[PDB]
Amino acid sequence: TNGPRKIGYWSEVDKMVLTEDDTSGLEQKTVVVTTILESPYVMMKKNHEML
Amino acid sequence: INVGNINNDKKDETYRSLFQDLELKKERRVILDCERDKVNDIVDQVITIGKHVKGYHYIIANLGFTDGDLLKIQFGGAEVSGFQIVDYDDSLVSKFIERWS
Amino acid sequence: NSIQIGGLFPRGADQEYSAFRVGMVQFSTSEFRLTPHIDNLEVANSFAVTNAFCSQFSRGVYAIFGFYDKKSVNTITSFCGTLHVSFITPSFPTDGTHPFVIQMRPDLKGALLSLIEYYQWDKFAYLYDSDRGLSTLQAVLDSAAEKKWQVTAINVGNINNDKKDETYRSLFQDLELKKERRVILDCERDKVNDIVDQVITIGKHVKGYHYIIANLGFTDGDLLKIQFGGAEVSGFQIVDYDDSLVSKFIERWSTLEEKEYPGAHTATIKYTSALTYDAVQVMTEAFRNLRKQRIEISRRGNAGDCLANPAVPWGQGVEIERALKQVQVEGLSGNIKFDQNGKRINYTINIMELK
Amino acid sequence: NSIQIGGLFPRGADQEYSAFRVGMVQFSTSEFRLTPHIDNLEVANSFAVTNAFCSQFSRGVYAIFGFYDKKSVNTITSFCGTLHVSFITPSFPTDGTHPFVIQMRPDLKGALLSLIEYYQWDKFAYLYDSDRGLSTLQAVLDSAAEKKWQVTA
Repeated sequence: TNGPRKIGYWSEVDKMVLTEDDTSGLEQKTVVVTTILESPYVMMKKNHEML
Repeated sequence: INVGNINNDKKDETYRSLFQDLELKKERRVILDCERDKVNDIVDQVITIGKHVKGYHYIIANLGFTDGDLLKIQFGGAEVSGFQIVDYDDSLVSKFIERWS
Repeated sequence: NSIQIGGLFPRGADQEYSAFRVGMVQFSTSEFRLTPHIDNLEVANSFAVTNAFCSQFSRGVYAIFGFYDKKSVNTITSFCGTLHVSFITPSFPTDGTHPFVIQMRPDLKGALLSLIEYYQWDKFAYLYDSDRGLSTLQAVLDSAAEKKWQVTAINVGNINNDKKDETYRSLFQDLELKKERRVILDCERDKVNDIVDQVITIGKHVKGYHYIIANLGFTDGDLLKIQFGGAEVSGFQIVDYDDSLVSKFIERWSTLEEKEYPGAHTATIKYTSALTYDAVQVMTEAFRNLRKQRIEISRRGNAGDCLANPAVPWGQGVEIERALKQVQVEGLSGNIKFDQNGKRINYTINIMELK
Repeated sequence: NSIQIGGLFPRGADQEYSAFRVGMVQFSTSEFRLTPHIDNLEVANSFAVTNAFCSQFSRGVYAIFGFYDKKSVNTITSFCGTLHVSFITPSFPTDGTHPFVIQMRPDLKGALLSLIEYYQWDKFAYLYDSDRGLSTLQAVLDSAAEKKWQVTA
């Protein structure tokens, strides 16, 4: 909305590299949730080390 | 889709028809691989048929992203992106642009 | 006979003044000769309206044509209400039943409420220009209680030209907090154009939005560019081009030279100009009725001073008002009749819509 | 020195006119004797207000003081905007930044709209009368649209 801006550059060797100034990057965040491991409310899955 | 041979004498409903056919597939992402003086005309028709709200996304596939009359789609909310070979951040370009303008 | 008539015209009323001259060319007659005197000062500046009025009053004109605005209207209505000089205008109806005001622009508020019913609206925005007067904002809000509507009224008038870009964006973005879709535009066409031009620029003319142009000039704006957006647009027009008399006029009108009648060289005419052309017919027809009834207009040329104290009414203005409010003719605005208040009755408005 | 002033009072304004007289008895001094040209005419009638205003101009008073109404304010602010005659009034504030009019009544809008937020109101009736300028109504309507209130005006 503020006007035409750079977001990256491209070259035959430098396949598309962004300028690390993308506003979209920040906005969407996530609440930190605190809890405690006790059954059956929160438990580690067998395959948790793959997740 | 070919858009070149739409003659200036009837370049009004043909562009509306063109996008109405795309609305059969409900297409949203569009590449405009056209010369500057045809990017303007299709962007102008893109507003007039209302298809520049957020949801659409046009890529201007030419080295003159800033050179067209870009402003009128800046606000509709459909993102627009493309390419430019000249970069006005360069001091030589800026000094040229002063000397040029 | 020759009849001296007054004229105050807003600066830039080129098509209205052209229509006034065309009306004179059409409705003049050898028996009695309406002879304008024209003054061109800012209608929004009540001093200028007052001074020009008193100048033309000192000229002894038997009636004044012109226009008024929400500021000067209280001068014109009150002076004429006192001085018995009939004032004929296409401007918006006075709220009060003021005598000696002959106001052509018919009641829109009743038609507006009926159309809002017809679309079954309950929640909508209503954008008004403050400077035309809030009589229409009152009449919709009065019914919004009984009809349990949710009118989101917003002032859009005082947005200055220097910043009329971000503000219309901001205005509709605030409406997008409620996610309003139905919108009434209650503005002069010079402002309906600007807001529609911004409405397309912000993209809000896709399917879902629906605008009602609450003025008698639905076709007189730059309507074309929202015709294809996929939204719907509707409103009102007082002139109907289906009429043979209108069509014959429009040919006679559009064929004029734009040097002599600027803005007339078009197949369309502003309702203000149409009511002006109809006004010249009505003024002729009233004085015709006087001559039919052998009434004497013979107020002396030394009519006195507007500031004369004690106040000095004149008898013939009462007879002029009686005739004016009793004339019936066809015109561009269809059939006309007046009540004793000088407001129109037994008329019809053509409801228009943009397919 | 003696200094004629215009006095342009509504009929029935006795408690303000008495306060004008008592004010004159308090503040006046022989050095510059403010001398009211009083007029008592229908303030809602623009003809009488204009006629008296012209008469008080025609006696060359250095200032005019009086009250006006939503009918006549379009005359006073325009005459004072032209003849540069300074008009002092406590009647309802004019919306425009009109020169040569002095209005002693403060702007209510911000204080009322603040009280609504202090009361944390969100749905209220707004009964109003036209004859003090609809500036108050417009400000609650605009704020209610922004603050997502409802108003039964």
